[PDB]
Amino acid sequence: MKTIHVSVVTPDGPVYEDDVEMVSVKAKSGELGILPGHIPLVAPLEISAARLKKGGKTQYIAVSGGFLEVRPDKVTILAQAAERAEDIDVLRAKAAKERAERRLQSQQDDIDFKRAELALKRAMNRLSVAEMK
Amino acid sequence: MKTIHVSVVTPDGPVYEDDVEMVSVKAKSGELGILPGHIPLVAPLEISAARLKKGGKTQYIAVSGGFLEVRPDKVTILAQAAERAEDIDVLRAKAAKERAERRLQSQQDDIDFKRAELALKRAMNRLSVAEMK
Ligand SMILES: Nc1ncnc2c1ncn2[C@@H]1O[C@H](COP(=O)(O)OP(=O)(O)OP(=O)(O)O)[C@@H](O)[C@H]1O
Ligand SMILES: Nc1ncnc2c1ncn2[C@@H]1O[C@H](COP(=O)(O)OP(=O)(O)OP(=O)(O)O)[C@@H](O)[C@H]1O
Repeated sequence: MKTIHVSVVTPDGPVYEDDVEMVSVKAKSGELGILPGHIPLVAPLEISAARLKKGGKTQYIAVSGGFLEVRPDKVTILAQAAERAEDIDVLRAKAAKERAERRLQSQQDDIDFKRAELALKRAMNRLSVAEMK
Repeated sequence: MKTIHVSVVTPDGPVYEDDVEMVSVKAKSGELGILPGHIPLVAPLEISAARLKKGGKTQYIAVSGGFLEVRPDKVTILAQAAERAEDIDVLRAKAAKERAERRLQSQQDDIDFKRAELALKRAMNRLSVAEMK
């Protein structure tokens, strides 16, 4: 029953490390299921959930974009921000969601849109992942 | 004069690939000059210029943070955005700088200042690096 060593790193350092059966992530190209033996690969990740499977139990992590690196003996997710499901502050993410929506409807604006949309997506992603704890 | 392979990749894909005598970058910890034989290292990068020294000649790349991944033989810069100095659209970056400055100067409510400050740093860095083409 083979496993892959996975590490999730943010600019603050490692947030998660384990040996798991499968790592599923959303790359810019599509959903990827990384199993032991996967060829080496470096792919950009979208604001999405990473799903880490170990003996049927699945651990969810909100990844606010970053990069996936797959090597023979390791899988690394390098994320601009990452939170395990159980560590997401749901109130804060709801507040963030509503703030982005308010900006996006601003009209009276020096409001930046592209970044306001990304702010909304990071909040919705965190809320979706938190539902899984 | 030993070399290290350098790769710079962004969510659009590779920006640069070559063998250089040294790569210098601004990590969260401070400036790093990476020579061949450097031990493994993952470090987050600041909004900065990467200086790639080759045959006396130096190539500059504007890097909008992301991560540095070092092995004795090869250095990967995984950037949220990166532009070789000669590829920087100066008119664009100046407009971004002035747009961010207008946003920052606004005493109006939820403009979102943190990411306005980051937008300004990115434009200033690009304008500075373009000068090094
Ligand atoms: N609601 C959440 N629960 C736990 N930590 C979070 C949450 N939202 C952001 N963080 C953390 O705060 C730091 C900044 O993250 P980021 O810049 O993506 O926040 P943001 O989308 O601007 O949200 P906010 O406006 O709520 O601060 C990162 O360390 C991140 O892991
Ligand atoms: N002035 C520049 N010249 C060439 N490409 C650039 C420049 N500014 C951003 N880009 C490119 O556009 C894409 C988005 O980059 P980024 O999100 O950092 O832009 P930005 O800071 O929002 O700037 P702008 O407001 O001008 O779009 C990245 O591919 C990047 O390489």
